[PDB]
Amino acid sequence: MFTLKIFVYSCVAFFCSLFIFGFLSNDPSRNPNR
Amino acid sequence: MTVTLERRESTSLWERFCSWITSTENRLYIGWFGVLMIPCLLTATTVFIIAFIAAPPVDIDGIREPVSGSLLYGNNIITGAVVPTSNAIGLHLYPIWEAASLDEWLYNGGPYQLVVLHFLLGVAAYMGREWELSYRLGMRPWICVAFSAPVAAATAVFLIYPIGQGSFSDGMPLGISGTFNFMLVFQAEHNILMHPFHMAGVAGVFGGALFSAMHGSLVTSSLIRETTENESPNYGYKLGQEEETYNIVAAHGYFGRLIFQYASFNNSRALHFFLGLWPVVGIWLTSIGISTMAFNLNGLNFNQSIVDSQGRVINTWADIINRANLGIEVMHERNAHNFPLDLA
Amino acid sequence: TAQDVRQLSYEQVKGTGLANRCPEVVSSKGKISLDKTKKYKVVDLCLEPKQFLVEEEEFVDTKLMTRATYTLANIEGELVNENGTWKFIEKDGMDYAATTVQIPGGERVPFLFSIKKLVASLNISTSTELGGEFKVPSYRTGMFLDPKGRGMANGYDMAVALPALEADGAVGQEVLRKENDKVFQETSGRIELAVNKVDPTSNEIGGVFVSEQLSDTDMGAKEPKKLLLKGVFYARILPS
Amino acid sequence: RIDYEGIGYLGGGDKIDVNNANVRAYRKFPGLYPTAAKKIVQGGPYGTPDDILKNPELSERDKEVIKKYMDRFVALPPTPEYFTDRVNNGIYK
Amino acid sequence: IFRFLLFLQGFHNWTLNPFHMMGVAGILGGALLCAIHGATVENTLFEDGEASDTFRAFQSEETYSMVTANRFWSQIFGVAFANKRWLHFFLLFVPVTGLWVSSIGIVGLALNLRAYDFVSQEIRAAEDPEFETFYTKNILLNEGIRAWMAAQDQPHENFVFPEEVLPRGNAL
Amino acid sequence: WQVIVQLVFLALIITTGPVIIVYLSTR
Amino acid sequence: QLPETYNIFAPIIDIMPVIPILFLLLAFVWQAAVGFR
Amino acid sequence: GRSIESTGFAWWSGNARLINLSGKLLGAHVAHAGLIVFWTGAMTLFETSHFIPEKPLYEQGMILLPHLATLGWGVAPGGEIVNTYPYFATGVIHLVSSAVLGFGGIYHSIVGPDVLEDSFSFFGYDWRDKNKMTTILGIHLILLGIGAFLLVIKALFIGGIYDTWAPGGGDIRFITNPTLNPAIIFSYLLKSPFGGEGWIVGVNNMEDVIGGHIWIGVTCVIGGIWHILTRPFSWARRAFVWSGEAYLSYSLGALALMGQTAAEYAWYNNTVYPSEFYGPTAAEASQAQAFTFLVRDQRLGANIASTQGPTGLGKYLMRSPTGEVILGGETMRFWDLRAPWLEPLRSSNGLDLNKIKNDIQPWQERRAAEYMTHAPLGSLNSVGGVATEINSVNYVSPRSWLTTSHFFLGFFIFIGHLWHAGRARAAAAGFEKGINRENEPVLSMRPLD
Ligand code: CLA
Ligand code: CLA
Ligand code: CLA
Ligand code: CLA
Ligand SMILES: CCCCCCCCCCCCCCCC(=O)OC[C@H](COP(=O)(O)OC[C@@H](O)CO)OC(=O)CCCCCCCCCCCCCCC
Ligand SMILES: CC1=C(/C=C/C(C)=C/C=C/C(C)=C/C=C/C=C(C)/C=C/C=C(C)/C=C/C2=C(C)CCCC2(C)C)C(C)(C)CCC1
Ligand SMILES: CC1=C(/C=C/C(C)=C/C=C/C(C)=C/C=C/C=C(C)/C=C/C=C(C)/C=C/C2=C(C)CCCC2(C)C)C(C)(C)CCC1
Ligand SMILES: CC1=C(/C=C/C(C)=C\C=C/C(C)=C/C=C/C=C(C)/C=C/C=C(C)/C=C/C2=C(C)CCCC2(C)C)C(C)(C)CCC1
Ligand code: OEX
Ligand SMILES: [Ca+2]
Ligand SMILES: [Cl-]
Ligand SMILES: [Fe+3]
Repeated sequence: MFTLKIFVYSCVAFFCSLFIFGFLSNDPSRNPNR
Repeated sequence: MTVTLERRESTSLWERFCSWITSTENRLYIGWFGVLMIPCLLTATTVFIIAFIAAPPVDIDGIREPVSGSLLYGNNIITGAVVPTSNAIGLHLYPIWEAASLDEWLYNGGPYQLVVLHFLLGVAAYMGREWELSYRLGMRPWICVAFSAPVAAATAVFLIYPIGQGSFSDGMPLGISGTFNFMLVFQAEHNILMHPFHMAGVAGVFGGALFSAMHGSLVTSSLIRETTENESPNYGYKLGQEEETYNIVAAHGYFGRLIFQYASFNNSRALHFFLGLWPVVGIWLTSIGISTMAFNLNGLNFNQSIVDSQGRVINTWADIINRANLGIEVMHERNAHNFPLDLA
Repeated sequence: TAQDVRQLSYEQVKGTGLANRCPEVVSSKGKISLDKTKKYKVVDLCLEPKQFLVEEEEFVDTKLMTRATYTLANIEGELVNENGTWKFIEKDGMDYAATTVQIPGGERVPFLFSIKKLVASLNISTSTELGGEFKVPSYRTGMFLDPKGRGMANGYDMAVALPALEADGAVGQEVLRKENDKVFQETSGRIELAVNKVDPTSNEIGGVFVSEQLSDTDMGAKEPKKLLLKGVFYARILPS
Repeated sequence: RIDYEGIGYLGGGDKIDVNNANVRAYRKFPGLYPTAAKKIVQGGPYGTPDDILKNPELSERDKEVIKKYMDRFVALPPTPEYFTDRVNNGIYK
Repeated sequence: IFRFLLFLQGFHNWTLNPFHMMGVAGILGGALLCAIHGATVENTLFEDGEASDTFRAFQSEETYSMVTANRFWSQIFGVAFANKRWLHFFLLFVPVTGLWVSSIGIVGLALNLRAYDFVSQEIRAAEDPEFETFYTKNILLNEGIRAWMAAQDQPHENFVFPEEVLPRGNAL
Repeated sequence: WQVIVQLVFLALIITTGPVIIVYLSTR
Repeated sequence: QLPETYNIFAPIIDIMPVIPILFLLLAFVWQAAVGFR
Repeated sequence: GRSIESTGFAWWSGNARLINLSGKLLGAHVAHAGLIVFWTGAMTLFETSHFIPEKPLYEQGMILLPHLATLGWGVAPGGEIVNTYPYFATGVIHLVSSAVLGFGGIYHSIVGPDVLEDSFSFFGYDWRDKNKMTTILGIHLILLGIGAFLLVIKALFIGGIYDTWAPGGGDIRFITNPTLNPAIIFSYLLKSPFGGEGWIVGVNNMEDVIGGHIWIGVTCVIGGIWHILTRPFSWARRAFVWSGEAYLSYSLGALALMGQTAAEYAWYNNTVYPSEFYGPTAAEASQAQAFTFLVRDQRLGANIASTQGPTGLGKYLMRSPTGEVILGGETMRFWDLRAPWLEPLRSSNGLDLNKIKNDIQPWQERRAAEYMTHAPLGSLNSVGGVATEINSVNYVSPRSWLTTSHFFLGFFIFIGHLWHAGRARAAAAGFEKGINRENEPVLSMRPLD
């Protein structure tokens, strides 16, 4: 049960980090008028 | 130096990743909001399917009386559902790793909580995703607002109402019959029919269907002859063409003669704005109604409002609907109540 | 651990799971005096199961479904020496707990862990042992209703969803008689505690308990199963 | 159960089954509720109605009122179905 | 009208009727189509003016980009419209069909030919007092509705239900 | 008699708005 | 209640909180007076 | 410009004409603040005017007076409203100030200059000027910190605040030793929002409240100084949209979140929202019913710790999933409740059965009766009770009004956030007015299949 918690925590932290740092990578520049 | 910082970062690995994520060349767009959406909706979907088919009965009202919701336990499509988590748990977070076993988890209704949370997350991310693709394709960004209405409804019945009532066991069951149950109990305890916001919602959906049928019939009526007899008139339109496929003036004229001249729209942009606006506002209001009734600000109460000179009550239709409400109230969850007032 | 629990606050215990655990006695020496002339009273009786065995056609191990809501506590009784033999007569307290286990195969076995109306003869030192018989009421009571609105003290008296069945003379809904005639079935499991720790200064006893008992019958619709609970107990001796 | 012979002695009749009826029934006879009814239930069951008066912790007021309504009582065999709910039987209004 | 509603629920189990379900599909689907078409057209508009007020900037030329819309919904939802004529017919068809179907249902109820029960679950529940679904729960709800309102809603019948025969749960 | 006072005050405020608008509409 | 002095100012206060709403409405009046709305 | 031709916006979207007009925009903000303070004063005087001495606040439809009473004005031990004059004082002050802010508003809106960048340089700004914006942000942050310290000062030195947990019933108390320990405060911050946890809504003592405001005061002041004397880093400059509408959208999201949080505070918390003034919570009322009938039936001679309900669970007393002794029935969901009238009966393992049998006080029974009979349930037309209840009691709990209204507000404010954020992006990139017929992106893309 603890290992499952570790797994899920790893996944959540992973995708959350990708989300946050992803949207910080100059997202307004990602448009067809650039 | 203005608003947007127009600049790049030179074929880096992380930049390549960001490029692929935000790629508009993918068959299905996978933005950052999709980086949230895809795993959430996948987990939610897997657990939902598996549970809807093979999950053991769930003690929804915490009174040690498990309700059967899966197909392999005597349900059909109409009666099958994912039973809401136990009232003994309330609003406590109940992940699998907080249970002693998967069996316990299944008994207390963990699947429901998991599915609901993941679904709400993934659907919010779906909304954000609609915005995102709109931005990537150089569109106007207000489709996600329109979609914000249904998200609000889902959030109302799966999260806010459990919060106001103090238990996820009051959340809407993931199933047809369960949904009907939710509706009936809700009527008994909030008199939602007599709530003006629900009336607004009914106006939104009835009106939405009305305007859908109306717009559809009007445009279909004024289609320009581009096709042979007995052939599908749809073949008279080609994807990407610039020429309009119907006589807008003829439609406006018809509508103008149907009611009166100034009742009709001339601006198609205005018309479609209205088409988008009416049901979205309706649903917005109904969602708010479900949440605010989630904090027990119930529908209008006209029970015994009319009295005669002597002081005797003269019933109205509100009193009859109150009789039905009473029926549902006294009959629902027969073994759950120990005290005369239902405050939870 | 009783002093430890006394020192702990509610916010320190709430959620930890300690609230369902029985206190321990850190002493295996000394004896509690018992004048066969004066009357006594066992107070703060707390059993805490650990093992739940359900017999199959030998006892097999199960899985707890209802979490930490199974331990009996604050149960109250008279300790009176009758004709020389020592008798404990249970009265008040939290002397029952509805708990559900799961046997292999998936079948849920609900039962009412009861110690009500316990009469237990005593055979107080670390060799003292407590053994005895007890009443287990019906799992549901009179006002309880089945999914079709049938119960003991209230509800429908027939299968109301089948009016065409209840429409002819003789038979009848006589078939469904077994499910239309709700019965309050008092049974008996039978316990057997067994001490092991005695603190003479604080007059506290504790040690092992075994209990046997009988279990849920769905208001007389199904046959009960034998259940087996293996645990620790705690109590205090207080003069009358 | 489907059939119960002593239903009328549960509050809706002229007489009260002391062994099974709820405390509310004793509201039928002035003086009995709540104290006398409480002591009566707490002291049950009884082989005969008169055994009520054999109960210690009964005041003289209690015994007086109880005699009166002694002519009003019956002692049917105690059935746990109703016996368990002698104080709270899930009925309010 | 609210009374008529709760009446048909309590007496006919109208929510359980598949024709009504098709009706609900028709209405909710209609509102969905209205909203999504409106929003899509409004957000795929061509810049035919300089003002932020895009309403004033409106001919045989399409005022919105069908191709862009198609692309958007294809990448979001997996499937998109491509034919304007088929689209407008579709959002004609869905709600109208809804109405017709529900009407079939109502005729059914005119003859009390209801979709009230699932005999399998009623038999199972009759034999097995531990078996419960949301269907049976709603059946109980219907029974409550019917009693209590029966006395007030049909005064000409002179229905007299003593408070001891009225179905209800504990405490309530 | 309090109701009349309330309705008079109400009338004065309510009218206060449009009067300012009309006054400035002349100039 | 209100202090005995300012007692006489009870009805006016009853209308006091309804004033912001009026301001909202006033906007429309203004617009209609101009030529828009 | 005040026309469609001169601005591009119509009379509805009329307010967008003020985006680049610093003067008139400032006028709009000041006038609006004037409206807020106006309502505060007027409504406070209304509540003081309609108040009746010998009735609880929550029976009279008061939402402002409970705040002042919570702060410790005109309150006797127990929550008795004796002096209703300081309320009148605050109302008057706010009203008159509303006259001042109103004058300033009308001035800067109609009379003064449209652009503050010409005649002035300190009060003028370009939306695209990051430094100026962070400066203003810093100033206002420092102001907020000062306000937090105003609450702290009021509670530490000037009379104190009403403490419902006060040893002797609810009474005003000067917080001698506030909580400055980061472990505790930030333990609130990093805690789950779910049952039994409650995040920051689960604060149950004024020490932690006031200490929290000390921390938030220091944080706001230090942050204000930080933003006044620094410029945004590169990553923030790259990540954010720098325009008025964008900032508006940010503040909108923030205020939506705050709206939801406030609704939850009003609904569950009874420390910052004393039940003596705001009324009981749903949880508190349900628990109050269970308590009430536990007492009634125990007085009728029932051993409640042994009383078996229809289900097999305790009729009056059972266990929580983690072992604690709790009240039975549906209110099993509300076992996380903490109320000053119940905690006397609380032990280490939950409710103390001995204290339940012996030490239940009359005032506790009165509390339970009052609260279960004033549960936050009622209709839109203020008919008290459940939906099936008849017309007799005119009552809707202040908690319901506050929570529902602020959910409404928070919700629509979130909608506004989506709207303005989207339009901010579209306007920044340059396609908020439609798709370029000569530069349609899709036409420059490879087809999907
Ligand atoms: C911090 C608050 C805030 C601020 C400063 C703004 C500011 C602005 N908004 Mg905005 N907005 C907000 C919150 C806010 N919004 C919220 C919460 C929503 C979601 C509902 C929106 C949705 C929104 C839309 C959809 C649009 C704007 C637009 C605009 C711009 C022009 C607004 C205008 O002329 O109003 C004009 C005011 C009116 C026409 C009055 C309408 C009154 C509403 C419909 C009724 C509200 C009911 C009310 C509570 C009481 C009922 C009355 C009853 C008593 C009789 C301006 C920059 C426009 C824009 O993008 O231009 C750039 C635009 O199209 N807003
Ligand atoms: C935070 C806001 C808030 C809250 C929680 C309350 C709460 C309360 N007020 Mg109060 N009030 C407020 C703001 C608020 N008020 C404002 C702004 C004013 C100035 C007009 C007043 C003036 C006022 C008076 C004069 C009185 C109260 C009274 C009351 C009490 C009874 C309320 C009642 O019957 O409501 C009635 C509720 C409604 C009519 C519902 C309103 C409908 C909403 C706005 C939706 C409609 C908008 C629409 C859907 C928007 C379209 C969406 C679009 C964007 C698409 C209650 C404690 C009464 C009392 O007992 O006090 C002692 C009383 O006499 N209030
Ligand atoms: C150092 C410069 C400075 C200072 C001191 C202020 C101060 C203020 N501005 Mg402001 N502003 C500035 C620069 C500054 N601004 C600039 C450069 C701009 C861009 C043009 C603006 C634009 C602006 C707008 C658009 C608005 C303000 C508002 C406000 C007020 C906030 C009231 C409130 O509720 O806060 C929170 C209040 C508290 C936490 C209570 C305590 C606050 C302090 C301790 C005292 C407050 C007393 C009183 C309100 C005024 C005295 C303040 C002064 C002595 C410092 C406050 C008076 C708002 C307002 O309503 O103005 C009246 C508003 O709408 N400002
Ligand atoms: C008044 C509010 C306010 C506002 C609007 C800003 C605005 C800003 N700050 Mg700032 N700041 C403030 C207060 C504020 N600050 C305070 C009070 C402090 C500390 C005293 C700071 C310290 C600070 C530093 C040190 C820096 C900024 C920076 C910035 C800029 C970048 C913002 C950013 O990327 O955020 C995004 C922020 C995050 C992703 C952080 C995540 C927050 C963590 C995870 C804690 C939250 C968890 C919490 C328990 C759960 C919240 C619940 C919620 C999620 C629902 C921006 C202009 C940066 C900048 O550009 O330099 C000037 C920078 O380096 N700020
Ligand atoms: C990560 C992203 C996840 C996205 C979510 C998944 C979306 C899945 C959508 C599937 C659409 C299937 C369309 C088939 C039919 C099909 O292929 O049509 C294709 C059709 C294309 O139309 P054209 O304009 O090309 O037609 C021109 C001529 O052929 C007309 O005759 O699309 C539409 O008509 C629009 C309506 C689709 C909307 C249909 C919604 C139905 C929802 C599903 C209902 C049942 C669910 C049961 C679940 C148990
Ligand atoms: C911009 C604009 C606008 C708006 C405006 C506004 C919003 C304004 C406001 C204003 C204001 C916000 C004002 C205020 C005022 C206030 C006042 C004027 C006050 C007074 C007070 C008094 C008078 C008091 C008295 C008393 C006392 C002293 C105490 C006792 C009682 C009594 C009552 C006696 C509009 C949209 C319309 C349009 C046009 C432009
Ligand atoms: C007073 C008080 C207290 C305290 C409090 C405090 C101390 C608080 C703090 C708080 C805090 C400290 C908060 C914070 C928050 C944060 C947030 C809320 C964040 C947000 C973020 C964002 C919004 C971002 C976004 C983004 C992304 C994610 C992507 C990229 C881009 C961007 C950047 C946009 C206590 C409890 C003791 C008690 C009660 C009272
Ligand atoms: C503080 C105070 C005061 C002041 C007051 C005030 C400030 C007032 C204001 C008032 C106002 C501020 C008013 C306003 C009003 C407004 C109005 C009255 C408007 C409108 C109405 C209507 C009815 C409209 C309608 C319409 C139009 C025309 C357009 C759209 C459509 C419709 C049809 C909706 C005095 C001196 C008494 C002294 C004592 C205290
Ligand atoms: O859980 Mn589902 O439904 Ca809301 O109310 Mn109380 O809890 Mn139960 O009764 Mn009625
Ligand atoms: Ca031994
Ligand atoms: Cl209950
Ligand atoms: Fe169209």
